[PDB]
Amino acid sequence: LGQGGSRMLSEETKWLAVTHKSFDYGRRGYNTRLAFLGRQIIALETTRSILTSPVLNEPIVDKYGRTPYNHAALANIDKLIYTQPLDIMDKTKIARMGIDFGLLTVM
Amino acid sequence: TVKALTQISSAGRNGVGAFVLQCKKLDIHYSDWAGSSRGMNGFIKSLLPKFAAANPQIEFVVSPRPAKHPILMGHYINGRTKAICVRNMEPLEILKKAELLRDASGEKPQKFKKPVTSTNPSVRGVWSPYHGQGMAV
Amino acid sequence: QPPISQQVKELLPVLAAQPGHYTTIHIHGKPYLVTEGDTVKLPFKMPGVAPGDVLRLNRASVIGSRDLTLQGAPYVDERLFECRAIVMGTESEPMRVMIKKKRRCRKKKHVFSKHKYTVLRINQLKINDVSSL
Amino acid sequence: NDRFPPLEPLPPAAESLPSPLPERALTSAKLAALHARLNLSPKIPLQTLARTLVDASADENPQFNNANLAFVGQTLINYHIAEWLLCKYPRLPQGILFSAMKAYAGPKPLLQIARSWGVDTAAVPGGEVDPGLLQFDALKPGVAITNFGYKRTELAYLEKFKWRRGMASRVVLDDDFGDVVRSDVSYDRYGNPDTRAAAERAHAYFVRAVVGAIYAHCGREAAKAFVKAHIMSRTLDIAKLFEFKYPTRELAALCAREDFEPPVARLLSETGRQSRTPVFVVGIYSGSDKLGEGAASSLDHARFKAAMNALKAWYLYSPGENPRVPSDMLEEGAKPWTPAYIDMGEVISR
Amino acid sequence: SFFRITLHRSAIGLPKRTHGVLAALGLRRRNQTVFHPVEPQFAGMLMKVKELVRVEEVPHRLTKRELKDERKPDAGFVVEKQVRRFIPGVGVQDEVDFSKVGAVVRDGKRAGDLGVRTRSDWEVIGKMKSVLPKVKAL
Amino acid sequence: HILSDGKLTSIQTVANFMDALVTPPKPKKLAEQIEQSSILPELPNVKVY
Ligand SMILES: [Mg+2]
Repeated sequence: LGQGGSRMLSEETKWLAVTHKSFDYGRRGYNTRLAFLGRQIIALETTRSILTSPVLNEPIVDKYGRTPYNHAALANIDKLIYTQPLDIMDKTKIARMGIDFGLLTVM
Repeated sequence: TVKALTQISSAGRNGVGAFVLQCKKLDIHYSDWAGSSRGMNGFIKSLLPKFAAANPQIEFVVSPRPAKHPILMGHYINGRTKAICVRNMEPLEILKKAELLRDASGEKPQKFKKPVTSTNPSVRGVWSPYHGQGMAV
Repeated sequence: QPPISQQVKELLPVLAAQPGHYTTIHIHGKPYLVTEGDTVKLPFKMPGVAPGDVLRLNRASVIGSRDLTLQGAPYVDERLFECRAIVMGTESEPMRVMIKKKRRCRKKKHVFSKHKYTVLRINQLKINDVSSL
Repeated sequence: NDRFPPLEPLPPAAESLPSPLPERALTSAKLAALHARLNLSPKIPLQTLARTLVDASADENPQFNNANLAFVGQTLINYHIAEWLLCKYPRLPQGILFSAMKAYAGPKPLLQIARSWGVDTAAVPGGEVDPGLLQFDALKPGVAITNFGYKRTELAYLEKFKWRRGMASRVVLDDDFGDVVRSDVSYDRYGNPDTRAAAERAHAYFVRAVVGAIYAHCGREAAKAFVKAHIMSRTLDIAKLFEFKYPTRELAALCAREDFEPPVARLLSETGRQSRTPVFVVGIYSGSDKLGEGAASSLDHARFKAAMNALKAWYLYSPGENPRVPSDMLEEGAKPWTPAYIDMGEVISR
Repeated sequence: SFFRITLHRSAIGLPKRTHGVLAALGLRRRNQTVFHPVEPQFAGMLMKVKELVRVEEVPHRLTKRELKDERKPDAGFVVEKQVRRFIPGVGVQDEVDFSKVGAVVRDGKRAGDLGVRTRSDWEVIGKMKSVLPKVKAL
Repeated sequence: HILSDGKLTSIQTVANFMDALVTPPKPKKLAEQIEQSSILPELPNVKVY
């Protein structure tokens, strides 16, 4: 979390967010509830990342020759046609970040 | 160990947070031939235009129905209908009848029994003889 | 305005801190014990109100929780609570026929009654913070 | 024919199209009424509210359908409901948390919300139907919305050989409610348990697409207000979602974790012993403090009911009825954020 | 001063002469209140029905409107938000929020004059395909 | 256009002449009168068949 991240979280919360339910039969707290919320946040920020992405691609041609509404507000949502959040929030990618920052040594 | 039950869902309270008018459609049938519709035809020209402009959440469908009396059929979100025959009524009587369908719900009419209807539990709980000062006979 | 008593200013936060709250509102003098989210079916057609109108109720004789109960002599001060309702519509009863008859007289006089009732929805019932007053 | 001219003019190619054209939304009285029934902002045109009623089963094109609009709205609904439960009940077990979410933003409630709006469905989709009707084909289940869960490598054995699936992994692999991922035509037939799931799914995607439309046109605050007005306004008793197994052991493990005195069951009151319907009022104490109490017609049942009520009181702890949500800080001009209470986790016992 | 006279009992089974005394006082039903000056012609009228009425000396006379307002209960509610409605004689009254106080009533022969959204207002909204919420708002 | 003797007897100004010649017959059907109205055909939530 860059300089100043150690003080960001409480003392008891630093160890909770890092402890897994498989540790000491959960006698000491685990991070199953915090992970449930953290995914909802990363899922939302990843979506907002694609909507506001200043990138435009070739539109889809309708088999029936129709023409879409072509509204600007709906153009930001049409970006999901080509880029899906799951393509960025991959297990292997996110899992690889923790190993690089030394998460495997303190978890 | 706690197992979660997945058969209970949340219930809506129309009016809390947001309101939704129950009347979603008004069918207005008239007749250019029946004499009982002389008033209905006047209601469609004089009062229906302004009444519909004031209720944009209702869908108004004006369609002729010759050989039949005029009726006001309202459709409600609950899936029921209420039709009112307005034969031999004057335009202002039609309007008073149309406001009845708007203000109404599809629920069947019921006799007055209890003012308050609640689903949330008692704030003071329900009485119990094992939670007081006891009773000596 | 008349200042609130110190005994009420001291315990009202304890009253508002408990989980649930109820109130006894008075519409035209008649009481109705309600809670946030309850539906009230008044035995009369309130004139000049259409579905969607918001009412501010300001005559409560009792505002209480499980353990504590705030009582106003005629009524509770309007500054201590905020109760609001919304007009849901107008309901009706089925037509009932009262037959007025005496013995050994054939004339059976009929009375047809079909009354309308206004329905409200209590959408707000909160106790205000009186640390300022 | 001459005596029955068409009511709504339509080109001959209308029936060939999967969904009505956008411009047709400007002549439908159902749409205009639906737009006003929800008090939507005028920034949302009728052509957009019409696109929210076309399910991917009726129109397979990425546009003209609900696919993308519903995905954005699902992310907003699930997010605002998740942060709201963790701030109102920060001690809920994970299983109860999944059911609470599914009870608010699941296909069952959203179906009731869509019906609360007066949205009728079309019998069969096509370019001739009213744009104000919900269009979908319940005979085609080959449509699925994108989510953030992954397919388990042991899913085949999970369903056949009843392999075990833990709760800690449902937060990464399963969907937002804990469910695993990836679990001519003749209309002379009756309904099916699959058509019901396809219909219930279509109504849900519509309610979600409406939220996504508000987000695209109005903004973030408008979307949160809509979710907070039609979804969070519903009522749910979370205490009824609890199902305990050996609650006397879980309570003993709770007191041991928090260092409380061992729980002792005490008979507070009784009457009718040696009868057909007695009443034993048992209360569980940890020292001198009364944790829970339960009244049943048996000594064992009254002791179990007392322990269950003691565990519910622990899990159903609420800092307040209308607590602050971390989403409130995004709205500029807000007071400083106070750290919320973070629980350790549900008790794991024998 | 005045005599505040109220009928407490009835005269059903009493002689006809007693009914005339009550008719001359103006008492037609039970608990009905009337006001008469303090004069002999009214005092003697009360000595004949003293077993039926309740009398009281009052400084002034109360009006029919002021005598009925002392039994009127408090309404107990205040309309603070009125939705759009149509008054047959006046016209269409727009939504008013008395909490922030504006009942503007618009009448006309065209839809644009009523102050409501028309099919044209919906077509111009649909053609504004360029307006977009600010990125910060999103 | 054939003008009746009853119409001519009522006509007393040049304006009455133009009116009797320009104004077409009033439509008997109510739907024809509605489509000529200025409110009902413009409301988005109203449809006339
Ligand atoms: Mg007699």
